[PDB]
Amino acid sequence: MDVFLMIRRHKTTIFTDAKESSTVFELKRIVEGILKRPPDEQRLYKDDQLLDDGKTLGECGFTSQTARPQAPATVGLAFRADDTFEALCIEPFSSPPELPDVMKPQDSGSSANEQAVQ
Amino acid sequence: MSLKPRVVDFDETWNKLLTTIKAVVMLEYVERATWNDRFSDIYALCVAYPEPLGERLYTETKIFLENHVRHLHKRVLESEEQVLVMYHRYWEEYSKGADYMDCLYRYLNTQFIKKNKLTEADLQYGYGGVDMNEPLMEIGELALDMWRKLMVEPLQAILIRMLLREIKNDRGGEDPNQKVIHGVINSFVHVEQYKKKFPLKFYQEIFESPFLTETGEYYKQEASNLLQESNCSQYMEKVLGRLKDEEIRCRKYLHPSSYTKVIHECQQRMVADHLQFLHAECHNIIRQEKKNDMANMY
Amino acid sequence: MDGEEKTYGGCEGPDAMYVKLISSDGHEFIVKREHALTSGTIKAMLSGPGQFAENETNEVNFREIPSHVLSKVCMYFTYKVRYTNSSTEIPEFPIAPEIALELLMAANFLDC
Amino acid sequence: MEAGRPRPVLRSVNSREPSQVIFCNRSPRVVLPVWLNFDGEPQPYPTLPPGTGRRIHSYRGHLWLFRDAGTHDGLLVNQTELFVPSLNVDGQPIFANITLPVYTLKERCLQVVRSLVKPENYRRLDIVRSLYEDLEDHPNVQKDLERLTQERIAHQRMGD
Repeated sequence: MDVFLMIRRHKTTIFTDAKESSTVFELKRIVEGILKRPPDEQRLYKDDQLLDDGKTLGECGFTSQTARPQAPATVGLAFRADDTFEALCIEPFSSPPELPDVMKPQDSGSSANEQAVQ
Repeated sequence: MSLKPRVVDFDETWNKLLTTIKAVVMLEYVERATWNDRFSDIYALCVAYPEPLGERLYTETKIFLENHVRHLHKRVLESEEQVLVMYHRYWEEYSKGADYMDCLYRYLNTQFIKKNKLTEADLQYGYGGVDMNEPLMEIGELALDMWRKLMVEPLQAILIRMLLREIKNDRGGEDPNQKVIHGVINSFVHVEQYKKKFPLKFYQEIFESPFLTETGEYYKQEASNLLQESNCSQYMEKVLGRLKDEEIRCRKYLHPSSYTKVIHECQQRMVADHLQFLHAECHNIIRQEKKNDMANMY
Repeated sequence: MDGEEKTYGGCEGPDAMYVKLISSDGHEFIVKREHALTSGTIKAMLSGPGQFAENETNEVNFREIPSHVLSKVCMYFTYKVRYTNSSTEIPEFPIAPEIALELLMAANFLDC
Repeated sequence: MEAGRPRPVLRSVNSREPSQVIFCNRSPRVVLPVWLNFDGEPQPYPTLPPGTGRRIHSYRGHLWLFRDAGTHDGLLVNQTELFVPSLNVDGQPIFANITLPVYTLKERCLQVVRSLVKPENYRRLDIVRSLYEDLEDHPNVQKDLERLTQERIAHQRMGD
């Protein structure tokens, strides 16, 4: 019945929960309590697609089959200045480092040095 | 800083940390940011290089606490019967501060000291006051251990006796506050070391027993005074009221455990040694009607 | 909108309800207070400083944990709180290999 | 008997009284049951699949612990580290339920990484240095025994 979400815009993420069969509008209300800005200014996007309040979140494809507590779905968020909308732009999370030799599985060794091992 | 193993200098971090630790004790305001920083500080210390800063930091904290609580005891002692008052405020600020430390330290506690000096046990130091380093077990237990030493001092016989002189009066010596009396009394319970059972032994032996005997004498003198001057019918109402005041006082000053002990001596002092006189009165009281007189007897 | 509802339910609520986490590179993570309580270091922060902390002000600063690690930490919280106190099936939890060393140190620090 | 406690602390006692037990593997792992003999030495037994249960003829006072067969990670029996049979009653056989413990996130990650990388290359990974030592400290029954022994002494206290 529940779907687990992350609402993201520009290096901020909110971990939130919402019902599968609830409206896109309901989610804007959750955002208003925490961020303390009106729903009307906000825009919620799914894969850079504008979402309307005639649409519910299960229909957007945020069903519990793809949305998990382990890995949530991403909801895009934009604000408006007044009338004119800013549109999406999410700055990403830093890349995870290069995978080191040690974690790669084994491969053949090398012939012993002449001197003692340091 | 980072999760990855770094190089970290002890002393630069420790001075700033010491400054923060000292604010938390005596309840001067620590900031949110700095509090967060401290958790990171302890972490960086613990992980850095093969040789951990963790153990260096453990000795260092132990010595710094020892000297500080001692020097605060000597400062607290200094006042002329406002000793109890400062002991209460240092204990109250401390209580919250010690809760914060245990919290702050949780990572050190978990990862390091998965073992004590398991293998061997000293009989050279390990119980009672010594200047030798105290066991390697966790922060709360350590805190309780440093505290037990303070109390022994030859100052405790006169001071307790003089403090008691003020308290034994329930009239003609009114009154010491609930906040002040309480502050001393829970400190006496706290200032014992980690035990497997009730701390309360120290409190009963040092404070409770001289307090009880002296409380007896007040009542003994008062009861004889009233018996002589006043008649039977004025004594029973007044002693019932004197008991009513003792319950109120007990509830405010003391620990639950002594509520009963204190009143139990006073009730016994008023009637139970006078009973022979009272038993002789009762027969005339039953012959007359007097509902209230019989009720007070009963 | 429709049918029986409550303001307070639906996980809408003031700033005391949710707690703020700051990364190393300054990325913000907003989680539910109950999630934040799972790690002991964070639990310990929120109990303190805290002689003044009855002001609806909550923050945690990481000077070691960047956002790619920290997100996996948040995911873990959402999962832990949701499955506990039910007998519903609980699947495994994803760990990327690259991230694994860093997720393991951050987990070890966090006391989760 | 002799006064004092002979033998190691964690060991089974040869109590002649039999107890019927059924082991139920409630977890996803292949479970390797271990019986601590009178000597306190761990003895392996045949492994059990995740779906399965098995009948065992134990004795009251015997000690058993359970681990992942491959990994040797800890498992719980009746929500605890050790299982000791007690006398059966009308109760019929005593059940030992092997369940996965809820591992700390850090420990779980260690487990996953350990499976993935050879021990020779723990050091090669670009992770925090302290973790390297942790990775090397794989689960060990003997270590567990030592820990349990110490905990047990703590458990012992004077009576009321």
